[PDB]
Parts: sequence; C-alpha cells; structure tokens
Amino acid sequence: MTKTDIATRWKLDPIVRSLIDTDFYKLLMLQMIWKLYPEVDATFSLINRTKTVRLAEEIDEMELREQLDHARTLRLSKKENIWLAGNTFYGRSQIFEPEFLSWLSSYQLPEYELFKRDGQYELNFHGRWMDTTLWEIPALSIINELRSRSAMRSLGYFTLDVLYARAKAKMWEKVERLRELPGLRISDFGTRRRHSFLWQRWCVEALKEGIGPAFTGTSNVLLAMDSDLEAVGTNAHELPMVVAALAQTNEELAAAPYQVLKDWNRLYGGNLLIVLPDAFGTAAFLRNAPEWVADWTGFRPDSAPPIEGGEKIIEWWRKMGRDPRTKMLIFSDGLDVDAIVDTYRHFEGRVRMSFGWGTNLTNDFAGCAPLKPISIVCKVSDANGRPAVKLSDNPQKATGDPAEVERYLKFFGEED
Amino acid sequence: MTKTDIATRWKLDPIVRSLIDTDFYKLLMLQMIWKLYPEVDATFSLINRTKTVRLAEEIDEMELREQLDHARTLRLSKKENIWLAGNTFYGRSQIFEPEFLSWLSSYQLPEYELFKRDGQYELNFHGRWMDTTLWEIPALSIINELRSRSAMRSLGYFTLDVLYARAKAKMWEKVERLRELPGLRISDFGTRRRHSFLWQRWCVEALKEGIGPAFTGTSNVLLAMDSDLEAVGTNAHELPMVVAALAQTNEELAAAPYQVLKDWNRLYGGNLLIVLPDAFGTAAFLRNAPEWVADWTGFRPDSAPPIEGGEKIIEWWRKMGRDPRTKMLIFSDGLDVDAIVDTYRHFEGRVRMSFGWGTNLTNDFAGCAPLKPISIVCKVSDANGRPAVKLSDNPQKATGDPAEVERYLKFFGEED
Repeated sequence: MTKTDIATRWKLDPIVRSLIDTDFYKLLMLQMIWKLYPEVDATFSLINRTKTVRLAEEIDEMELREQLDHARTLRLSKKENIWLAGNTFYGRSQIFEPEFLSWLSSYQLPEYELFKRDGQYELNFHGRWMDTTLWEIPALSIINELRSRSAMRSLGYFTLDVLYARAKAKMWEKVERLRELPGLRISDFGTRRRHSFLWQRWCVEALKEGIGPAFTGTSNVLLAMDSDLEAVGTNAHELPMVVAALAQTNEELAAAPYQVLKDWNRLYGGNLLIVLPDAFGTAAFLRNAPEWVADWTGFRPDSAPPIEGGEKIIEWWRKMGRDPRTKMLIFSDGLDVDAIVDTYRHFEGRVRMSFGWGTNLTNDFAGCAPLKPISIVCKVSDANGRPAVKLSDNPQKATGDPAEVERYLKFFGEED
Repeated sequence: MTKTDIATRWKLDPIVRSLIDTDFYKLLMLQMIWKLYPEVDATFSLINRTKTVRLAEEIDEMELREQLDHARTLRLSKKENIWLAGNTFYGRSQIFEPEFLSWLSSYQLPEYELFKRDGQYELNFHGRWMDTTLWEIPALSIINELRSRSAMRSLGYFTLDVLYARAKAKMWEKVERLRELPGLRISDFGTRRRHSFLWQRWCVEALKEGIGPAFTGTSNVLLAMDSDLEAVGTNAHELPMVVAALAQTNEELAAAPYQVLKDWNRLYGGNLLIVLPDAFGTAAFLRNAPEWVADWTGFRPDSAPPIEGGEKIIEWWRKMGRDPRTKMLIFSDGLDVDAIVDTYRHFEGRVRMSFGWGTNLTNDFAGCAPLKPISIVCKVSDANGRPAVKLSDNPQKATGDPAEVERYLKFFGEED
C-alpha cells in the first residue's frame, strides 16, 4: 500500500493536496476573522522548540520552497466549494455564508518569508489575519512530511514494508485497548503533525473500522469530505491571543477572554459552543467569567492535567448550578492511550467526554524501524504590530515576547 | 488500462456504480413525475428488437439477476445528494427541490420480473411511474456490459490489450476528424449502450482532450460530477407516451402531446425548453400545436433523418415568423461521424446545433479484435392500464400494441 508509494517516489510530489487539507477549526476561525476582523494584521512564525539538532540540515531549502510555492497555487475546487455550502457540520446547515465561500473561492496562500539561521528555518507569514491564518497547518505539514520523506530516502522497498507494517501494528494495538470502552468518543486531530497524508488517511480508516460509533470523525476537512465522516473542531488559542493583543486598556484586556466568546457566538451555536479557557489561565478565566458562560455546551481543558483540569471545570459548573452530566469535556492535547483510558474511567457517568487523538496517532514510528521527535509550531507572534502572548495553565511554558508575557502574568495573575 | 482491468477481474463485480450513473434527463423527468403524476403507475419492459442473436445464449441468467439485485441495493451517497443540491445545472441553482431530494435520498430500485423465453430474456418493472422510471438505464447498462464481459471471457491479456489499443486508435481518429469543425457542439450520450463504464469514461476523456470547447458535456450525471462537466439533457418520449395512455376523452388524447410541454415548462425553462415532436409524428404535432410552442428554445427531431427533419422544423418557425438563427436543433439519434459532419455543414450558421453522440461513440469495436451488436430498448409498456404507444416518424418502427398503434395512427394521421 503506502510502503509502495514512498519507494515509487519524475515530477514534483506535492505534500499539500488541496486548500481544505487542513483542520476544520481553521475554517470556522477564518470565517469569523473575515467577518469580524477583516482589517487586522497578524504574523505567524514557525518555531522549532527542539533547538537540539538542526532542521536546516534535514530539509533542503529548495525542496521547501517547492512545496510551499506549490501550496500557493492551490484553489478551492468546484466540488469542495459545493460540499462546504451544502454539507451539515455540527448538526447545522449553512455555517458557511455564500459570501464567505465566494471570497474563499478566489483565495490563495500569500507570500512568505524564509531564511536559514543556525541550522534552523525562519518561516514567517505577514499580512491580514484573514490571509495568514490558513498558512499554519499547511506549513507544519510540509515540514513534517519532508523530514519523514528525507529520512526514509535511503530506505529500500523491503525496509519500508517492515516499517509501515510495524507502525500499523503499533496503531492497531491501541485500537484493541480503546475498543474496551464503548462509551468512548474519540476523533482525529493529527493533521498538524502527521507522518504524512497517506498515513493519516490509513489511521483514520483504521479508527472508524476498529471502534465504529466511538469514532466521531476527523478534524481534517479533506478526509471528512472524502470518507463521509464528521469534520471536527471549534477554535484555538489564536482567537484569544489576538483579541487580547488588540486590547489597549485594562478593561479591554480583562474582557478579551470573554469578548472572543461573544464574537464566536455571533456566527455559531449549538455544539460549536465550546470554551477554550487556559490561554491566560483557567483559574483567572473561571473567576471572572460572566454567568452566561455556564450555558455553553462544554469546555476544553487544554493545558492542565486531564483530571485536575476537568474537575476544576466541573466544580465551577456546580458553583453556577449547572448539571455537569449535561455538559461536555473535550480533552485534546497530546494524550496517549493510557491518559485517555484513565481520564475516561475517572470521569465516566459524571460528564460528557470527547477525546482528540493527535501526534500519538498520526506519528508514532518510534520503534518501527528495523528517527527523531521535533517539537515544531507555527503560532501567532503579533497582531497589528503588537506581541501576541499565551500564558497557559503552566505559566512557565508561556509563549511569546518575554516582557509581554510578564505583563500578562502580572495582569491576570496565576493560581498558586 | 481497461484491458488489464478486464483480465484481472472471488466476489461479485457490480456493473452499476450508483443511482446517478444514469442520464440527466431521467432525473429531471423523475422530479416532474414526483410532483405532477405521483399516483400514476407505469410498467417498463426490456425488449430485444432483434430476432437473430439470442441474449439467453450470451448472458448467464443467474449473473444477470445478481447485477440487477445489487443495483436495487444502491442508495444516493452523501456526496451525490449534496452535489445535486448545490451544483448549477442549465444555468440554475438547486433545480432539485429539497422535498424531492429528501425523497430520492430514500429511494431504491423496485422489484423486477425476469422471464426466459425463446432464447431471449424478458424483464419487466411494475409499480408507480416514479418508482420504475429509473430502471431503464441501469437495466440497459447491465445487459450491454454483460454482453461484453461474456464476449471477452475467453480472450486473454495480450488479445485484450490489442483489442482496446485498436479501439482507442479508432476512437482517436474520429476525434481527429471532428476537431476540423471547431464550430460543432457535441455532448456524450452513450450511457445506455456503452461497451462498459470504464470505456465510456475513457471516450469522454479523449473527446474532452481532442475537441476542447466543442465538447459540451455528458448526459451521465455521475461522469458530470466526477469530471466537473456539464450534465446534459432534457425530456424523453416516455412523457408523451404516458400522458397519452392516461387520456380518456378523444379530446383529452389530442391534448396529450401538448399537455406534457405545459407540465415540463412548469418546472423548467430556459434551455430546457426543447420540443420532442416525433412522439406521435412531427407533422401532426406541428399542424396543430399552440402558438407558444414556437417560443421554445428548440426542437429535437428524433425519428426523421437529420437534414429532412431539420428543414421540416425550420420551415415551421419560418412561417411562424420566428427567427431560426436564435433557435436550436439537437441531433442525438445515434449518428456516426459522417452524419455529424454532413448534418453540420448543411445547417451551419442557419441555426444553433447540438449533437448527442451515443452508441457509435461508446460502443464501436467493429474490427478491433485480433458477437454482433443488437437493438435493445426498455420503453414504457402500460400506464395505470391502457397500453403505451410510440407512432414515431416512421410507421415501420412503432412501439406497443399493434392494434392501439393503428388507432393512434388513424387518430393522428401520417405524412408520406
């Protein structure tokens, strides 16, 4: 299957298939930005947190230009356009305005800034927030599949067969474990760090085939269209990070975590009403949350330990008089299977749960060779020329301009 | 590589792809039926209008029943549903109401009656008009492709490879001839009599590459959807054949040929206003026919020769003072390249032309081998009770009860 293709790879072998070969959350955010913040500028920057061991030494610069440049030639196909307008997404129709789809029909990834620096690549995307946000996933994809490709370059047909066979076996074992929890609800979130498109596709097919109803879909829009699965995702920290950087006063900065919910609710409802509160600390978030936040459908404890984070949300729901059995907790992050089973077994019957399976699903070839990790990202660095920042539930793991981080930390505070 | 496919083809190898692997006009008609004649019953009968050549000796009955059975297993796919709702057809958006599509989303082919006799197969589909109409095409494609597989079951890799190779060269040489008339407009219309699904797909691709802009589309909606081509088609004889057999008053009958136009024009308009006169003889149709028939976009002479039938309909507009240069004639009655070329040069610049290329396009292997084609149909037999009849524009090729055939003949008359 896939082991045969790698070997068979003459022309360019494009990593990014189409403009919708990205995560669903990116499309919902894009429409919100297009509608409510079309004048805002936002820079996105690629960052290799694993300074150890270069990257400009594993990926030919020109191969990089080739893939990135190809991605810039992509356009919404006729069928993709029709599918976005007529398909049902979170049980709702027309979440995508015809006007917005029209704008998207002519959109194309914009210019980028690339340069080598200490065996590392500096990749930045400048311009209107609505023109740069879609660059994030594609860029990480191109880099990831290029590292994997380049690695397996030497490998011979036979070696590849053993490599992929052992990875399928490693993947399927995890399925047999999850298969033991029928009430489990899990979806795919591995586009961003996939070992490659084809492999992600195989993984997604193995999930639906192996746990049936327990598998609620994939966040990869192209794959959801191609195999008739539900597209999954709501929003990311990008939202709060930017609206917070747009704030000029204390009143505005304090309001920004809640202002994003208002903007989000102007376009979406129902099951899309999921709160992501850890950007500037969940404790600070819940303590200053307007009561109406308690009526949203669920929460996403993203940066804290699953159990501790979940219980914090539940305690708040009790405080507000809401029944947590009616609410949902969406765990995503990089949880491995053990985290998923222990988390599930712990909260079962007390609240609704949903799990996101990312890196650990779409990129676990660890001992499958007869190979490196790489903590790579492409977050928002600034908005309208001011530093975008993220002080998660673990302040020490903050993101962005150190001085700004300090300002936010001092402003929002941090749990003991 | 249709050859490699044939030899390498254990379980059932289904011929009918999906519910939309049919002619577009069938879906337009079906809707009209679903909205104007939902209670009327109509039977369809497969008839091999060829004494010589016994299909029972070529096609295995059990195989046939398998193909037929699998077909009624098919349902609209999630994507076909969305595509039919959001794609733009003859210039209009959502030509298919949500009500109708919700119905078709549940539809499945009814039961059939297969009887063996005198070396031939008898196939009848009973039920409501709207429940049998879709059997026509699928049935024809099943028999015809079974004929082909049956005739190639004893070939063998190389023998098959030469056969197709020469079939392709044959096709392409025809393409070469047609690209000489950059002004011709030709569309694919060979679904019911295609040598096979893959072959048709190849012929449409070659036609698209060869004459470029001269190629206007395909009547096969599945192909239209897969290749982003325009779906082509209007209405067929089964409309006036049923509104006739349903008539009772000697007056009601004489108003049958025009009642259909009144109905069709109530759901459709624009370029879909193509008159299909030969039903009970063009001349008769024209002698009467309300003034407004002359406001339609064009005619489709189906039973008379191209030139003869064309002038006949043009000399009508003339007297009706309507300018023929703004109208259209559509010649889709199984013509060959010469017929297309000869007919084109004859009417050039005098009127708008459109050619429907069927059998000769998708089933021409004449001398490509390193079985003899037959004339089979599956028209309307009866409606609610009364027998259905087709007094075409050539009494020697009528259809239905020979008795009722003479009544209609006597009621409408005859030209030559």
